[PDB]
Amino acid sequence: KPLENKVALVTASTDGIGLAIARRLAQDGAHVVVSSRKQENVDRTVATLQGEGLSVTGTVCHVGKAEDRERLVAMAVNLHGGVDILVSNAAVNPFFGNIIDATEEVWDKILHVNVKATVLMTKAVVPEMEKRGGGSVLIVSSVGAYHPFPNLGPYNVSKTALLGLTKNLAVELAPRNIRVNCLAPGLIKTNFSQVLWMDKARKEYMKESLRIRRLGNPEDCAGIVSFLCSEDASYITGETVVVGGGTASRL
Amino acid sequence: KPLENKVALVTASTDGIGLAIARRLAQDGAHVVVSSRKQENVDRTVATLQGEGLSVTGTVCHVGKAEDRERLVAMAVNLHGGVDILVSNAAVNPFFGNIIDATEEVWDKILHVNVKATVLMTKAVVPEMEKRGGGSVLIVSSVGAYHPFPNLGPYNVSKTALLGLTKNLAVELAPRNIRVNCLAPGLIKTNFSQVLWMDKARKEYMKESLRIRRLGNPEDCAGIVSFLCSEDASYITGETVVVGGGTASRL
Amino acid sequence: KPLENKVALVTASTDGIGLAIARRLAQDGAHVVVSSRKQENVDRTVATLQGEGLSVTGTVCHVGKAEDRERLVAMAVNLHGGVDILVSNAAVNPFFGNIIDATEEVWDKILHVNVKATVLMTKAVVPEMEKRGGGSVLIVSSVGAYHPFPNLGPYNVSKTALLGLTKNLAVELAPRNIRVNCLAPGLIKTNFSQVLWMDKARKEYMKESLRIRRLGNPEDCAGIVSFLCSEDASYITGETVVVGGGTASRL
Amino acid sequence: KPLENKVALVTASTDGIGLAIARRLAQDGAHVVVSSRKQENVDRTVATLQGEGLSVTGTVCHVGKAEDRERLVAMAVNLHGGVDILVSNAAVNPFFGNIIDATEEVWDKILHVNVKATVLMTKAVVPEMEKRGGGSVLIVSSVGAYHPFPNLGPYNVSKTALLGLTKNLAVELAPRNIRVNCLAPGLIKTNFSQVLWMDKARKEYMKESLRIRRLGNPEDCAGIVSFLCSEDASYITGETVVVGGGTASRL
Ligand SMILES: NC(=O)c1ccc[n+]([C@@H]2O[C@H](COP(=O)([O-])OP(=O)(O)OC[C@H]3O[C@@H](n4cnc5c(N)ncnc54)[C@H](OP(=O)(O)O)[C@@H]3O)[C@@H](O)[C@H]2O)c1
Ligand SMILES: NC(=O)c1ccc[n+]([C@@H]2O[C@H](COP(=O)([O-])OP(=O)(O)OC[C@H]3O[C@@H](n4cnc5c(N)ncnc54)[C@H](OP(=O)(O)O)[C@@H]3O)[C@@H](O)[C@H]2O)c1
Ligand SMILES: NC(=O)c1ccc[n+]([C@@H]2O[C@H](COP(=O)([O-])OP(=O)(O)OC[C@H]3O[C@@H](n4cnc5c(N)ncnc54)[C@H](OP(=O)(O)O)[C@@H]3O)[C@@H](O)[C@H]2O)c1
Ligand SMILES: NC(=O)c1ccc[n+]([C@@H]2O[C@H](COP(=O)([O-])OP(=O)(O)OC[C@H]3O[C@@H](n4cnc5c(N)ncnc54)[C@H](OP(=O)(O)O)[C@@H]3O)[C@@H](O)[C@H]2O)c1
Repeated sequence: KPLENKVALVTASTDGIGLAIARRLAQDGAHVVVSSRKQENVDRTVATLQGEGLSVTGTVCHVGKAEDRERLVAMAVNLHGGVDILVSNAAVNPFFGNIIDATEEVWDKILHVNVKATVLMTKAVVPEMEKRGGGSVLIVSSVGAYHPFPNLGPYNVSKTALLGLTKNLAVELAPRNIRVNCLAPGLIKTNFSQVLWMDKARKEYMKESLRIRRLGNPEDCAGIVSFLCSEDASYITGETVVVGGGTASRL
Repeated sequence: KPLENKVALVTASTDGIGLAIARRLAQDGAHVVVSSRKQENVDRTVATLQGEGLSVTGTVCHVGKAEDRERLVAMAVNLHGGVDILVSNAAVNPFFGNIIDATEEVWDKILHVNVKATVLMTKAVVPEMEKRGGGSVLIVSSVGAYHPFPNLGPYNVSKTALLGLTKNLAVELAPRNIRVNCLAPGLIKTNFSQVLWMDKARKEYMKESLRIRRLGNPEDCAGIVSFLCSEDASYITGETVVVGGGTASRL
Repeated sequence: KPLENKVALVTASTDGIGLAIARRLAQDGAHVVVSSRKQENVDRTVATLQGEGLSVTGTVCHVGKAEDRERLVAMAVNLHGGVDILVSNAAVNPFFGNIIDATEEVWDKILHVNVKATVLMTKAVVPEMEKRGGGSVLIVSSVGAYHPFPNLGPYNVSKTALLGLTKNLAVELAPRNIRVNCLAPGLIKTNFSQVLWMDKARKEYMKESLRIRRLGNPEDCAGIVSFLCSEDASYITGETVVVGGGTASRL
Repeated sequence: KPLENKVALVTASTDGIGLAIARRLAQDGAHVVVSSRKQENVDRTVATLQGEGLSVTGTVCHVGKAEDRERLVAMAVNLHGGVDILVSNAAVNPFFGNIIDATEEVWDKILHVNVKATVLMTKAVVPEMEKRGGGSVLIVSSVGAYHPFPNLGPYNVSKTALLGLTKNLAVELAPRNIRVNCLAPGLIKTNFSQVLWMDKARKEYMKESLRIRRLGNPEDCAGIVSFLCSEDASYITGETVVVGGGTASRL
């Protein structure tokens, strides 16, 4: 079990990619603390994963709120004695249309949850990882960071920013033995992406436009994340891995 | 005169790269409106460029203020009858240290001026460009967007975000015949960059680390911006050009 | 005349992009030597350009032949006293199909003319540029280097190799004050690309698939090349500029 | 065992990164056929891995020879019934100096072993993978493809070409359900890379120069390759993963 005795936080982990990641980390031996905004979602997720015999607890954490971030870390520290792994997976996107039409308020919300919360969550775990001799951070971006989704401009820009955040954190935290990498999913079937593939007609347009044979599933993302969070990836930092089924990204 | 009869706004154009850009656009035939936060800097710059026989006026514009952005555009419309070119050059960096220590307030200032103000300035000019049958927008990022400068993390992240912003704007404004490109300077001698190349020992270390033969000067950036803002670049959009004297960037 | 008194070689310059580049360099003040494989194509091109008042002469040069390369440089040296600029534009593509079916002989032809000939042509001009205090090399690649064209695999791979060649030459020739940059055209209307945009149905499919408003013309490439070959671009080396009308390339 | 019952070929697998990959694939359940040019090296490697209880056989295969490539595939088919995985790891570099001084003979050798042999090896395995319903190909490039090593220009160019080859093969083989990915190692301690980390002066220098805390070991590359060759990576194709310990690569 590659993550035996490790303690992982996964934000936004009560559905979709975050849940698949949390499940896999726990299957690979970690103690996982799951979280999201709504208590009912946390409760259901914890119950499901505990029912699979996994070492999982959970609490509400809206990543945009400082007190919630601090309480999430405190929970891991108090139940398990520290934190080894952070998977930062939360995102918001309250906008669709031409980028130039997005309001200042839309930009503030997207930049706060998608970019600032990521770095502030990382700041919250770093001192705990230092106590453990190091750790791993994985940030969830998007292939739209490289090749933008039509009509998702502000979101896409926040995801490009995360590419840069990954690189800067990896350089700046290397002296602390903390690795920082990034997952850039393609079109993965989830509630957050659902509108893009709800109609069979829109789904088939997406597949032709993205040049993919199938849509991804949340579990298509879980293996690479578990691997990157493991000591077997000790010479991998500052790296983005695209999980996009062949859709274009970068050289 | 490749920009004869064109009207250009250059933000943050009372020193450094923005001044060199404003000078060159005007030498190339444009009517240029220069601006920055301080009236004395605007006055000095306008006097200098007028004294060189260039068609230049100026006003105060703090790009982070909606009223200032609107008034800048209105000034160009009222004097010259429209706007053809926007060069968005303003940036702030209130931070020098390890990225993990930057507070929410530091992130808010950097993201507001460096990212949000860029898009909101673009939104302010687009309707005027549409009336003219098209236009050119040039956003100033940094080679740090690709290869981060040490101690400059939050700033570097904002500059990466601008690579994304350029791409999204280029796609979305193409139907309106508005091109959007980006200049990514390397180590250029300006007041803003002084900490990096100040002392002889730090300068020699920067040249060896960056693998450059000389530091750049502001005028080294001006020609490409003028070219990109011209109709001779009509099939060039969505592009970032690095002006870095051979320092590393990307394939 | 930004290239007044400069001497330029443009390979493969009797049609298409090469011809547009040669015309523009000469319009901007350079003495240009054009060349290609067939004397008839050379004669037609020299007649046209001399008819426009331009300082152009020509010779046969198949870039894959060492003797031809040597004689081309010697011609420029004899006519004009040296060489300042090399634009390397030749390419071959004897293949249209799935990459897995191309034989060793197809690869040998493509790699020889598209890659080896480029570096060997550069080697031939370097000593002449040294005598002049420096010079400029521009290599013509393709947006297919980043996002491969369908059925053009072996060619696309050669074009990616040229990105690497540009970077390596720019680093290794900087001490000689020789800059090396690359032009990566998108879908430009030429004889070479005819099968891709020929019938109206395939043209509309290419414009949608590439996300462009129009196809490019050879002259759309000429301005950036002239600029990069000028002393106004003295702080630009190791850079690829895509001329693709907003088709996808890279951050 | 993520690769249980799978059959893998790893070229150039009797030392260094190739050996670590072969070892790990076999530890993860695969039947592996190792190979390289010299029978003594093959024998030694097979003996070592068999001694560890791994399902390994070997044969001589100079990847530049068609008959050797054909016979390697045939061996796996005759012993195991098919081929699921190809790891293409062979490389040559008979040159050290300025790229411009590399002769045609040098270029021919590098392009033949490093680029052509890779695609020809892939062609040899594709029909066998089709009989199995799909498969995985992993090409070994280098971080030098993005940021060239000094004095290794022709080699670096060949590695950049492999980034393009990976992308083109991934697109063109997707209809056959064959995934194609690439490993780009950084500074890994091996015989091949010895010149970059000779004595204590050049080792501590290149750590500061490349911005890494340690040199890599061949096993640092093995986990990602095994992962990418597994069905857990079924939504990952056309991807390059850098294993570079924080050395610069790309966004
Ligand atoms: N789906 C795709 O095609 C795809 C593609 C590219 C990128 N992504 C990225 O993948 C990540 C996960 O998205 P997903 O598609 O897997 O979403 P999903 O299935 O819709 O799940 C969203 C999860 O986020 C939680 N959440 C939302 N806002 C939160 C906040 N402020 N703080 C904490 N938790 C929050 C939700 O629970 P609560 O409602 O209880 O808060 C839920 O657990 C995001 O970074 C997204 O940008 C997804
Ligand atoms: N120098 C480098 O090595 C380097 C490298 C990469 C990128 N860049 C980029 O180049 C651009 C220009 O920087 P520089 O180095 O040329 O700077 P500089 O010489 O120090 O000049 C800064 C200019 O910006 C104005 N300014 C500052 N904040 C402003 C605001 N909020 N609104 C409007 N104007 C403002 C200043 O005038 P006031 O004080 O009157 O406002 C002044 O005209 C920036 O985007 C920077 O990030 C520079
Ligand atoms: N057209 C596009 O959409 C496009 C897109 C991406 C890249 N490009 C690149 O642009 C460059 C120019 O191509 P083009 O489309 O402009 O072609 P074009 O209009 O067909 O012109 C081809 C030119 O190359 C010459 N030529 C061919 N083989 C040669 C050789 N071995 N040695 C010397 N000259 C040779 C031809 O003259 P002779 O017959 O007399 O030899 C002719 O002058 C190439 O590098 C190409 O890969 C074009
Ligand atoms: N080490 C690094 O820092 C590093 C960095 C970037 C990339 N790489 C890449 O990693 C890969 C592995 O290199 P390495 O450093 O691990 O090498 P290594 O430890 O020196 O081993 C070289 C292996 O290749 C075999 N070989 C050489 N030429 C061959 C040929 N023509 N056909 C078949 N086998 C051949 C050798 O055995 P025989 O003598 O018996 O043929 C030996 O097994 C290469 O693609 C290399 O470019 C390594």
